[PDB]
Amino acid sequence: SFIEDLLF
Amino acid sequence: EVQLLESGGGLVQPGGSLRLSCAASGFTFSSYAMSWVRQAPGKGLEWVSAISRQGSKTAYADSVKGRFTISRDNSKNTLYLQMNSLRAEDTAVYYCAKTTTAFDYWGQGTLVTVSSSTDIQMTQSPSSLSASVGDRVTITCRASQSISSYLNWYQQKPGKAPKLLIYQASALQSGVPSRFSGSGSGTDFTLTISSLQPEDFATYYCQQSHRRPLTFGQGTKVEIK
Repeated sequence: SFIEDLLF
Repeated sequence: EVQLLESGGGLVQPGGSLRLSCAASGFTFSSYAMSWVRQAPGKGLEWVSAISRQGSKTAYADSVKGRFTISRDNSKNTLYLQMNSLRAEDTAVYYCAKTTTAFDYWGQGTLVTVSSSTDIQMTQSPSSLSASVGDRVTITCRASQSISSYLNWYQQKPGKAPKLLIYQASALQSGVPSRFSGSGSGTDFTLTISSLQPEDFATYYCQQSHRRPLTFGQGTKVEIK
């Protein structure tokens, strides 16, 4: 969810 | 055994369309977000698109907004890029990349030739350099605003896809030699090669994963004399 929060 | 196999590129007239595919093997495809990154000839890396693990969320760079569509099929372990309304500015090698806090693994890249800000700016210095075997090489990367410690370093051989070298400023990717070190936080970062080797010639890119959109430096080409 690092990349989920960062990208979306 | 991790593999990303791209196909579908080629030559196209302005205004036409192409569909890229990336075939993934060697990891659980549905467990990871996936991106497309492109590189115009003799130019730098530019993030294009990204999609969540299930396909439910997508993101697009402003440059391709409205024209490009990313999708995935987890039952075939395949990532897609539908490119419509193609412009000559879209001319680039396109890579698919497994996306975590960095781009962990890149496909080999497919060429697409089209012929007939509030963003964080990454700047590297120097833009190239030549040094001898055994030399200590230092490269700098500055962000126009703070990126905490989310700074990634990629190594690109001529003609090859980028490989992830260091992520989160100082963490080494598996199998990277200890001669590579990174440091820095906030806005100023450094990559160091303690003892330069002949196989180290490449262009080195930094890239921040602090705030969308993900942005690259313009690269540092390093030659061994």
